[PDB]
Amino acid sequence: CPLMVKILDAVKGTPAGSVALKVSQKTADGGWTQIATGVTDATGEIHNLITEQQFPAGVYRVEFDTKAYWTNQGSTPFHEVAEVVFDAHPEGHRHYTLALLLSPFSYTTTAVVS
Amino acid sequence: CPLMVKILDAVKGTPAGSVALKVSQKTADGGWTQIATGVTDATGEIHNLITEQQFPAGVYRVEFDTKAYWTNQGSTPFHEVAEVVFDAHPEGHRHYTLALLLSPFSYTTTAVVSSVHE
Amino acid sequence: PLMVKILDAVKGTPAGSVALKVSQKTADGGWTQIATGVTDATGEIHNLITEQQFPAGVYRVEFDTKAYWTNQGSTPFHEVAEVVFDAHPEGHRHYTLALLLSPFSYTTTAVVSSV
Amino acid sequence: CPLMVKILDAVKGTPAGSVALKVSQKTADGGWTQIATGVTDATGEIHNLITEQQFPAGVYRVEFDTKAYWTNQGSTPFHEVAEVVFDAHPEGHRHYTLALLLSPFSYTTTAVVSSV
Ligand SMILES: N[C@@H](Cc1cc(I)c(Oc2cc(I)c(O)c(I)c2)c(I)c1)C(=O)O
Ligand SMILES: N[C@@H](Cc1cc(I)c(Oc2cc(I)c(O)c(I)c2)c(I)c1)C(=O)O
Repeated sequence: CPLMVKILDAVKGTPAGSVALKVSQKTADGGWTQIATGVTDATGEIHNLITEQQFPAGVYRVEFDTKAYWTNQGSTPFHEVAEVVFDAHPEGHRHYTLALLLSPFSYTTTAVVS
Repeated sequence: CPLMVKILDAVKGTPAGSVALKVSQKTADGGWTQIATGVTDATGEIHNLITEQQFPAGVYRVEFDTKAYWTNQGSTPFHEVAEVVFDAHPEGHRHYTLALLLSPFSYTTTAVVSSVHE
Repeated sequence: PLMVKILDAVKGTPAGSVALKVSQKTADGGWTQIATGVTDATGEIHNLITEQQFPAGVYRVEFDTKAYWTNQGSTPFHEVAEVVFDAHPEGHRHYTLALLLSPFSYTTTAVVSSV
Repeated sequence: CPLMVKILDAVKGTPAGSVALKVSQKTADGGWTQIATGVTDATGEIHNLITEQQFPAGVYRVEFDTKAYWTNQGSTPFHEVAEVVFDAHPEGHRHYTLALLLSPFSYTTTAVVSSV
């Protein structure tokens, strides 16, 4: 599990369950190719999102459907989506955890790189 | 003003109006002495909270009544109070803005000690 | 109508010289560039766009945070910081995009004035 | 474990190791009584901080020595300490994780309440 997510709901103080996300890798011509999708469980995580094989060095984009999450909770949110874009160097069993803290009009994207 | 606040409500996307706060200074014996109280206006600010003379170097504590704010919003807050404790160094016309981002189960306390970058 | 306030959470000052670009979502799901700019020393950009240039629709503001950290001598996590949102500037509605930066974290908040 | 912490360093992108903290419970007269102290491990956590028996409902204050953490890192911190003060409601096996995100001039205190 070289790419992990942890999404928290800052209003409820619980992980954000059922958040749809997708992972894209930057291609040679500068475009994006989608390599995985998933939805967070009740713990705000997604296990086995991608494998080491799918996660070579490069630039990646994780897009979180935060709007749907808030719309479903009954809140009108600001952001259409939450985008996390970063260069990955996973060569060496390097784990990446994308922590995301959500409020209707704010989010925090932090990274923990082990 | 040597000490300003800017409180934002991350749920509504507006400044947090009518947030009560108190400013205390640490005394020589380790206790706290309250030197100002106030309540944010609709912009999430408090003008003329304290003067330069009331703000010598020392340890200060700014306590925001975020629990009452959330209770009044019909929400369920986690924190009893939001507390910002810092050693103030006002020498050299250094002014402080305490930025505070509020959500019921989270707050962010940031400080801005210069109006410009360097 | 659109304002930004970028703060540096390491230094406790605004983030100056941060490059950004403002794009507007097009019918077919694409983007059109409406403005570019660079924050001044107070971490703001004045007269970024005008009222007529900011009609209802989805906008994307890209902040070149990677360059900012690089110039500051830090190695950052994010390749860029993107803020994407539905804008409804009808009336007096002004938008402030507040951005709090650390090398391995940022917080994007919005302050939206009523009418 | 009814009370856990998770501290991250937003400058380095790692958990914040070796952060000193103290846990106190508010008394009937509005004073404080110390119930635990500890230091985060390399994952930014402290295992077995207190027991369920030591954690009845009431107001608690967790003080984190962030100033020392930043001083040790060679940085210049703003805050003299980071305090998280909250009325704890552990009934029905509810546990608390105090998440803390640290930058020299900013921190975020969030709480995660779970039925574990
Ligand atoms: N048992 C885990 C420990 C762990 C608990 C939490 I909760 C966590 O989550 C956050 C999420 C956000 I979003 C934050 O802003 C912060 I600070 C901490 C992370 I990452 C790690 C482990 O295996 O290490
Ligand atoms: N543009 C204004 C200046 C200004 C606007 C805002 I809004 C602001 O406040 C915050 C509050 C929080 I909480 C944040 O996380 C951030 I980033 C910025 C500050 I300080 C200054 C003017 O000069 O008129």
